[PDB]
Amino acid sequence: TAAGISLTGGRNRCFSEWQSFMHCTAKTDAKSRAQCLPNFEDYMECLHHTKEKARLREIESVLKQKKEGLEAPPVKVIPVKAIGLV
Amino acid sequence: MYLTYYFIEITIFLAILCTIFIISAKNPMVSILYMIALFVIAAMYLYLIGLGIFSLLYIMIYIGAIAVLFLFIITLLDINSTELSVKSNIRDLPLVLISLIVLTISGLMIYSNDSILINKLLEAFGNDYNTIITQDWFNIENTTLLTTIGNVLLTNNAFILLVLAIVLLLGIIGPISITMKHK
Amino acid sequence: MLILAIISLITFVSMSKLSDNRAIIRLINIYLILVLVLDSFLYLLFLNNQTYTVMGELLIFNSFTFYIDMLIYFIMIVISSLYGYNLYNNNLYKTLFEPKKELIILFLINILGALLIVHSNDFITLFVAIELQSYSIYLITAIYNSSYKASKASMLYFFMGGILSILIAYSINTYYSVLNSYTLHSLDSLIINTLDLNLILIALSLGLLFKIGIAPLHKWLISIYENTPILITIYISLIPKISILSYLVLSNISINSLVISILAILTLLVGSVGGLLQIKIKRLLAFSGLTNAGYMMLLLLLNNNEFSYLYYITQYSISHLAIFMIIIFSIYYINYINNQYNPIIYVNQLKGLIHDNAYLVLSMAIVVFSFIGIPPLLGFFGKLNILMSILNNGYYFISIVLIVASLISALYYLYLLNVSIQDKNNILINSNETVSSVLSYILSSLIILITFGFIYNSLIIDIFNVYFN
Amino acid sequence: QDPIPSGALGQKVPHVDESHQDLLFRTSHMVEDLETYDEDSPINTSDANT
Amino acid sequence: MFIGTIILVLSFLGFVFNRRNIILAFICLETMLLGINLILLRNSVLFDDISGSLFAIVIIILAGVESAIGLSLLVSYYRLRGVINSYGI
Amino acid sequence: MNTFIIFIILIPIVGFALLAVNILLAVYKPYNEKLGAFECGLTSFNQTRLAFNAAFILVAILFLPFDLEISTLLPYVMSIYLVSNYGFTIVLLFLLILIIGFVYEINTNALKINKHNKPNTDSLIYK
Amino acid sequence: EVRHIELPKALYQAYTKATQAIWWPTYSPDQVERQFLSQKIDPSAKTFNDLDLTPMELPDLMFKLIRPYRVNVSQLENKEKTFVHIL
Ligand SMILES: CCCCC/C=C/C/C=C/CCCCCCCC(=O)O[C@H](COC(=O)CCCCCCCCCCCCCCC)COP(=O)([O-])OCC[N+](C)(C)C
Repeated sequence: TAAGISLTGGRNRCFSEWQSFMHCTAKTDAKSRAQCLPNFEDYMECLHHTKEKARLREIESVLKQKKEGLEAPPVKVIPVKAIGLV
Repeated sequence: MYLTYYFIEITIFLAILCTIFIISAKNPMVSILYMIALFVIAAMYLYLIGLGIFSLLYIMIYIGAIAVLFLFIITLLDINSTELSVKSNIRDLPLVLISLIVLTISGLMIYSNDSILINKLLEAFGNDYNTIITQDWFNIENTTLLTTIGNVLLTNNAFILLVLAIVLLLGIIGPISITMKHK
Repeated sequence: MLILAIISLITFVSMSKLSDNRAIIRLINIYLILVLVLDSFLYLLFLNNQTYTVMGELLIFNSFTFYIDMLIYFIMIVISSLYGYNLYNNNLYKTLFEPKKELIILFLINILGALLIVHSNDFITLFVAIELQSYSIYLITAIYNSSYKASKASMLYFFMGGILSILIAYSINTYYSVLNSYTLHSLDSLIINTLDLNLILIALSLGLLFKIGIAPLHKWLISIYENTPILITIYISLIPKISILSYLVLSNISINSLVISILAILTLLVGSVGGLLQIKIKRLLAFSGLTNAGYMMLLLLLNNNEFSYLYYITQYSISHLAIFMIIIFSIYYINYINNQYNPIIYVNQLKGLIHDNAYLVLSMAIVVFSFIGIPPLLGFFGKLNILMSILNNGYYFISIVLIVASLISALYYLYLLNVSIQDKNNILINSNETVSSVLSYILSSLIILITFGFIYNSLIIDIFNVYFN
Repeated sequence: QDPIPSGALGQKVPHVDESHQDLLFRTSHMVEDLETYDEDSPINTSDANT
Repeated sequence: MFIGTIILVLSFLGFVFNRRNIILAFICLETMLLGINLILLRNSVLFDDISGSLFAIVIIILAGVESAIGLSLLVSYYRLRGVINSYGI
Repeated sequence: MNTFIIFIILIPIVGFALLAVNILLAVYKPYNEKLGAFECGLTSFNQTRLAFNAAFILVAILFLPFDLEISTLLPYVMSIYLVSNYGFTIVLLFLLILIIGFVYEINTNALKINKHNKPNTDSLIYK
Repeated sequence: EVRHIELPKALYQAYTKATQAIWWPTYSPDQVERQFLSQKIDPSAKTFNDLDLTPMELPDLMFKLIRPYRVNVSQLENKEKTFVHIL
């Protein structure tokens, strides 16, 4: 079937994490799949980005509380007709 | 520039609006015309998400065959209909409201996997983070989406195309066999 | 080899006349017989529960499914002999039991759709095959279109099958939204621990089950089974039950299901007490299907249920098929034939049946004590081997409710006997025309399997020990 | 020709004669069971598409 | 997922509380099928695969043949009774 | 802003403008004998419902399963190089499964309407 | 159900003033003032009674003049089960 076939026929976005989990389940009998948990956790959060959104709201809640705000090399936004302006 | 931001939400609202004119319209074929409008709103959303191929497959297949079939039925057949009187559906209204709340929330529930029920729902609404699109130069040919569908319908799932041929055959044989009156 | 039958057949039926239709079915009957006889030996592939996956993670072939396949062919050989053979050579029975031109077409397309579920690994194979068999039940219901009841039943069945097809499709895509996967083979017993796949797999199970006749949504199926004629309804009762249930018994997605356990309790209750004060024989006979589909929903809660299931399947299929074939034979002895499509309805119409063809009452008795679970008959070991699986695995309130449901359901089973062994004033003394030899041999064969089929219980289990373990 | 027909709980059930398909029996109110007046019988059809 | 779920739920309730005619019940069924499509197509786009698009292009055809079959069932229902009731079948 | 979407916005404004110049510039002036549908200078009663032939409805019911094949052949025609020698045979088999249902349709003469203009087949047997 | 608005007089008057600048005949702004003035009949005059005529009432003749704008169960369904509808 089309297990890991992407839109262009390539491999999908979370193929490497899925194939790593399938390496984990290939060499492993039941009653010892408890070690195969971190590969599955990596796959599910590759799919849905749950821990990533959690971490980003943890750091966004701090970002609004500072009056200084941003003391860093900043990210500049551009309009689409100005990719290579300067 | 940011006028082009809320388009998806607009279509959602617009799609909502269209369904209320489907279920409540005095003439039937006027409501089937509102359904044709709902297919157009769907194809707007499918272009808007990035699937420009499907939008024209919807306008070809759903609008141009299924709706033409429906309008063609309503023309030369007899269908009584009653108007949306307040007296006949005001008895339905409380089970309508209860089912709106429950079916809507519980449809929003299974996209999420916390054991706590309230944490399931709030993960439905935490989407405001903007995905970063990176350019990867790994692909050398213009395999579009329709090319990949034609590779997977034809090699990996060829049997599904072939059982699908049996289904299209059945869709020929059936309507004929009902409406023959052989001899 | 159903494919070759359909492709050859519909080209052949396009060229035959109307009067040829009957004989066409005779041909197909013998065709299916030589698919059982000359092609059985494929059971040798399935030693020691060796399973195959064919067409690339698409169809799964084990020997459980091979048995379901063989069972579906056997019952079709029966049903096809019912359409393709005359009962009597009267001017009456030619206009009562007459096949349409395209009837066997929809029959074989339906069996194709019912086999592509039990053999199925993928979910889109599941969805396409449910859609194929659902269309076929739509059109088999509506093919006798010069009947008010059958057309109303086909419309009712269309809308109530459309809802429970979109519920299955919503459950498949809900499962896809949390796992980039189509198989329940991906689940492999670690994922169910750390993933809330309860509500998905249970909603998938429900949307598959409400098409059987499970009990919150059971009234519409009893209406379709009463409205359809007497030959269409022994097919559309049997086939979606054994196909959809042997899908859901093969893939064990509702174990410790509290919802399946409630609906099993509710099914055994309102099936046994539903069909008590009823006077139509197809009604009475269709709430027997509700309770006996209740005994399956128990086995869905089980792990490792492939003995109790298959034995009680071929039990119910032979008993089912026989009790519908008996009331085909009682039509010669009734004093009142209405309703050309459905000639016997009311259960008091078979009242003097012991004084006219008493061994039809011997037949009727033997099959109806097997529905109750009387131990010299084959229905009892089916209920017994369900009980051995229920009590093994912790379902103790389910077991006593099973028993109370069996006791209540014995009442309207024995009502058939009560009505049949009674006095009638005007008895038959002699008949000119007699019943079809090849067609009454089928009922005699279906009894001798029910009577003397407890013989082979030992042999079967030893064969069951080799090919599934 | 029984005195009282039985109904699996000892109830009284109607014996279905030809005399149950009239105009007053048509479109009565009842559950779909225990009901006479079928819609398909050769006295109710009476040249149904002529 | 909001547009597909809202189309599915509103179309489902419009199907259930239909008492006015029958062609509203057919078109509520078809708008349901559109909603299931929308949910799946979005999940294909977000997961980077044609896989759900494969199930989508198959269920397009199955929705089509469902329309063809069931509307011939309606013509069979209408053949013996020259009018369709407002309350339903 | 491409020049693709000026067009799809711009055709309607032209059509709305021509409809508007008709509504603004022509007189309106109706009455009852002007209103009413046209049939050849004679009014009549319209019958509430009329009968039709099964082939009329069968053309457009039957239309859709052939249309769904023609859009099923559309994924193949774009991937015809990739599935060399193999998807060819699968598409052959698909088209052949369709063609035998089509020859069912043409053998039944489903879309043909007969004529009841029979020339009195039965001869003159007398007495 | 014919529409009903009944908005205030001054806004209505300014609206009629706005619509006076258009070529086709529009509702007059002094026809607003005649919405207040009612039928004041002179008793020192001669009616239909003099010339021997009886005028026809509006309710008897409403139906004829309003005919073109007019828009338009079980025994039928017991009688329509004998006709032919598919041929
Ligand atoms: C020359 C070939 C003749 C064609 C035979 C076609 C048969 C079609 C009939 C299907 C349903 C009828 C029941 C068949 C039982 C097979 C048991 C079996 O053996 O089942 C086992 C396990 O069963 C089960 O789970 C439970 C099923 C229990 C059946 C209960 C009914 C018992 C009474 C009837 C059986 C005894 C009658 C013999 C009369 C002399 C696995 O099945 P298997 O893979 O070993 O298939 C065997 C291949 N055989 C057919 C070619 C030999």
